[PDB]
Amino acid sequence: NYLYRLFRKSKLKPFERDISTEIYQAGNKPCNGVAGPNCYSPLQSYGFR
Amino acid sequence: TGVLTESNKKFLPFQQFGRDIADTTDAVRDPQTLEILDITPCSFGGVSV
Amino acid sequence: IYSKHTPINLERDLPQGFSALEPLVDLPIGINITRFQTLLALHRSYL
Ligand SMILES: *[C@@H]1O[C@H](CO)[C@@H](O)[C@H](O)[C@H]1NC(C)=O
Ligand SMILES: *[C@@H]1O[C@H](CO)[C@@H](O)[C@H](O)[C@H]1NC(C)=O
Repeated sequence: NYLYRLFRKSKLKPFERDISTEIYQAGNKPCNGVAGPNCYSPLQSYGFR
Repeated sequence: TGVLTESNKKFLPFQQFGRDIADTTDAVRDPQTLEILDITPCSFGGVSV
Repeated sequence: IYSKHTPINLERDLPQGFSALEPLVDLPIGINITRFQTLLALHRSYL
């Protein structure tokens, strides 16, 4: 249930919250909001056991 | 440590603390009673024997 | 938010001189603000 932002274009500022669930472009190719090669979701969950 | 006296300084409503020419506080505005107390250092001087 | 009200004659709306803006309302929001827009009032016509 606990997720972190693995990927973002720039570092955040102090006391700023980012909740935008938009795709990140990790490569030269645009991703157009759809996952695929070199296009990953920014939010990943922790494996707490 | 100082003497608290009545003041004739027209503080603005937002303003609380005070200061002087050399950025040394000359007065304080008390929260409990909204009055301005001028702060003056206690009497002192040099002793020559 | 800082504000000031200054009566002006029939001249350039932004006048000369100094009118310092008193700290009016310091809102504890903590949100991201990058764009803004002004709100106007309109009266219904009834015609
Ligand atoms: C207590 O402090 C408030 C301001 O923080 C003031 O408005 C109020 O009059 C005070 N009450 C008494 C009983 O002094
Ligand atoms: C506020 O949002 C814009 C776009 O929605 C973003 O680019 C900007 O970095 C945000 N502000 C902060 C301080 O992160």
